Amino acid sequence: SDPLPDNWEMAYTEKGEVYFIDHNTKTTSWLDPRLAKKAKPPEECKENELPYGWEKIDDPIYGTYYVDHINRRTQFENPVLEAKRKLQ
Amino acid sequence: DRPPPYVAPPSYE
Repeated sequence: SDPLPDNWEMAYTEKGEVYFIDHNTKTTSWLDPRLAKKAKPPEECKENELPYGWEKIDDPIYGTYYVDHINRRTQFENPVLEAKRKLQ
Repeated sequence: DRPPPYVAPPSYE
């Protein structure tokens, strides 16, 4: 399974970072559409697991935070821990 | 206070 979906391309930033180009909707995304996984409510994930689309970033200057590439959000709290906390 | 903002990929060309 190498090919991208029809009417997609992939390209690279000057920093060598891959991203994906969707000509169907005239948008770009960091997410590889070939790698999409089933959505899961955050509270239903295991302790050391993140839902699909999330990335943990450890910034030397700004510390740890979480990035949601589906909704394009960033937050300090681990989203799985947050969901469990608010529902607990 | 907030974390670094979302950094988007290059815009669609």
